[PDB]
Amino acid sequence: KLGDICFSLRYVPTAGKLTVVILEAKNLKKMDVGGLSDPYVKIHLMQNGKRLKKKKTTIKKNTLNPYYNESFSFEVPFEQIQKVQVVVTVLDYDKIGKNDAIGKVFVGYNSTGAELRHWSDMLANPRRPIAQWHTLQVEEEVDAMLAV
Ligand SMILES: [Ca+2]
Ligand SMILES: [Ca+2]
Repeated sequence: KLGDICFSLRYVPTAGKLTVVILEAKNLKKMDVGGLSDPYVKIHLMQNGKRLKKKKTTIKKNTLNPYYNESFSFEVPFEQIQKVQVVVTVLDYDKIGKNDAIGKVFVGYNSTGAELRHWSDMLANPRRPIAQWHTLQVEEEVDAMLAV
């Protein structure tokens, strides 16, 4: 498995500002042989399949069920909040070597089910934040979904 990461959402149309708040990851896969992991979360703002912004949170050295509660801000127009998708990706850090991909979640157009409901709930609450548990899925499949 990959695990599950909880993150919040908060759109402000009055100003046209998108907000993504990282909360915590759990059941994260072990990337270190017989050891722990160093998973962190990242956020990417894509336009119906077009990379626009890239963000990353702190790194929880040696762990698999760490907390974050980080607040990120984006600049998405009230007319784009529906055409954009916030992708929450969790990657494992490895000092020198490259960072392994634990998994990644996505919310927005291409999204569906609990993911689409969250993004929609966000727009429904253009003032109050929306937190929910997002189960990290295979990044490759995730990228395949965004691809039309
Ligand atoms: Ca590793
Ligand atoms: Ca590691």
